[PDB]
Amino acid sequence: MGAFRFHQYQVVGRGLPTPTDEHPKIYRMKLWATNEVRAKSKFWYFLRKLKKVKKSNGQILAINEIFEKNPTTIKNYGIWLRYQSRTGYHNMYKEYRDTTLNGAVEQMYTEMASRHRVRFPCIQIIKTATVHFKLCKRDNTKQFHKSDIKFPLVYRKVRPPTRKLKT
RNA sequence: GGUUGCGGCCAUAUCUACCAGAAAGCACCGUUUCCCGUCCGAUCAACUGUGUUAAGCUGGUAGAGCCUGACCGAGUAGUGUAUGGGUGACCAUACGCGAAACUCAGGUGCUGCAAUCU
Repeated sequence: MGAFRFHQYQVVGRGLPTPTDEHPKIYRMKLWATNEVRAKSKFWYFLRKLKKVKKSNGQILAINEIFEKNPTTIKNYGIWLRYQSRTGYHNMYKEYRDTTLNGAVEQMYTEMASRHRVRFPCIQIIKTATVHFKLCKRDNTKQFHKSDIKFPLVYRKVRPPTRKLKT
């Protein structure tokens, strides 16, 4: 797409470390990011969150990025999310209608921001999980979109400029 | 298998069942007249052996104590560094760091010199 929204960067690496029969074992976090600036950062924050490491103990092997595999079209992304507001972070599973992973980020940001309290310092999320169109449960925007694929309903929905013409 | 002189590391050796340095490489007991302790040979200061392995040193064997690690607790509490949010107080954020228990493990010692042995 044009001027990102957060392509997920599949960052991989190691650790890589010391003269001991240990070594840390092989990891992944695929993190949504804008390129390498973000790439680094997330990895250190993941390494803080779950793992423990260090900066130095986490070694990055490689990077491979993100465009559109499947259709622009029409997941309605199930997102596992955390929002920081008037104390620390509270858990969320938000399943919202989207075009795509580029979009998902913006639509969630706008939702943390507006609705939930969000401001600067945050981060992000935990996972995004695709779903089948009929399955989608919570609920307002999407319920209409699910119905549209159905169709008929696309003949519905067809509404927005509608009051304007004359014909 | 090493007992023991002299040590060092000095909580991996504090404490409480019971097997072993030992027919001429101990401790004990016996002379405790005496140099010697006195208030009593007990303390001690001395001279020695019926023999006895019971204690003693130390070696054999078990738990609370404890160091050291692994395991979660899993980078958590806390923290210098740069800064966003909150009404306040207060919080977070990236940059570097990172204690408490838990359970499991190792060890009821180590190491060196000599009196150097059946």
